[PDB]
Amino acid sequence: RMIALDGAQGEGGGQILRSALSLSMITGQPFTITSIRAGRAKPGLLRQHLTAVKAATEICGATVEGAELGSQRLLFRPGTVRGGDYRFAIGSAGSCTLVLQTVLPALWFADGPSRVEVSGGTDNPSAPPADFIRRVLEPLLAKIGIHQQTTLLRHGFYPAGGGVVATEVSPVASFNTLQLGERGNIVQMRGEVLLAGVPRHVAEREIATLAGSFSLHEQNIHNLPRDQGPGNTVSLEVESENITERFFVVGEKRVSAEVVAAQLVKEVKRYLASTAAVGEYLADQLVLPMALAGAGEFTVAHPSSNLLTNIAVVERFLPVRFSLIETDGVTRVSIE
Ligand SMILES: Nc1ncnc2c1ncn2[C@@H]1O[C@H](COP(=O)(O)O)[C@@H](O)[C@H]1O
Repeated sequence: RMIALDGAQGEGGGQILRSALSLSMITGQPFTITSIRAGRAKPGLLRQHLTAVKAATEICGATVEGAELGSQRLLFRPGTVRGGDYRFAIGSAGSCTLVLQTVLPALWFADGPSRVEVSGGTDNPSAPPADFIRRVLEPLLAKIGIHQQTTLLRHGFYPAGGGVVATEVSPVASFNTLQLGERGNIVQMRGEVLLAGVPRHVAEREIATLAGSFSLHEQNIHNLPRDQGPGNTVSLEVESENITERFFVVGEKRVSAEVVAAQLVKEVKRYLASTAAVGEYLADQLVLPMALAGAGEFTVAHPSSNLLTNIAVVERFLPVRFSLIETDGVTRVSIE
């Protein structure tokens, strides 16, 4: 009944926490995580973690133990998942899209449609960008039979807060089996820069660097209100026959525009150097919805630590088994 999870190996406050919350809500199985971030200088639950826990609590009327800052043990007993309108505030301490990742899978199982609006940080280097959710994950979720639509309403560039991201979701009626493999041909490359409170030549230089390495069929520069920054991100959308993927980098303080763009070029080339449609990050975000569908597969060039973490937690809550068969430097991930 009570699922016991160990945070000692990493992600106790992160991916394990987020996936455990939603799976717990979905299945009705309570869980306890112990040793949350025990080996970190500031150990246990951090502010952003409690926000995620409190959000899940509100959605399903949960009882919780140990939901305090610095706690290395968390116990969560879910109640019934209610649809409806939710507003969460994670502030600069966290990522809007990570709260969304935490709560949305549960809402696929609510009794009615929901809307979730989260205030806090956007454009975080360690979270799915709102546009990634919208343009990469959501078209695939739709294929799986999950219908949700995310819109960023306001930026609050990391490490600030003040951004706003909202998702509309409806309960799943029926799941489908999504099967992905080879990427197929390029249809177009789309380069993008966002700026807030940063000189416009910075975007021009970033686009120029991208163009240096790729033929860009589309190019976009968006200058946002200064108060939403300072901030700068560069993205590249790879639209292929079989999938659309997206890669982004967050501009750093003392890093030249050219270097920032160079980091993104390297990332995209690494993706293109393999045959797989699904990229490194998307892989970890497909595991949960495919496990819930009971079936599905994709290939990925490099199974990440996060992908494996997610697989393990999912298998703890659901009687599914992932196969990961690697040949020729590409791993086929299949929900048995
Ligand atoms: N550049 C990115 N694009 C899309 N998703 C990302 C990116 N970086 C991180 N994520 C996702 O955000 C979550 C947390 O990432 P991490 O903390 O790096 O494990 C995971 O679901 C990642 O796949």
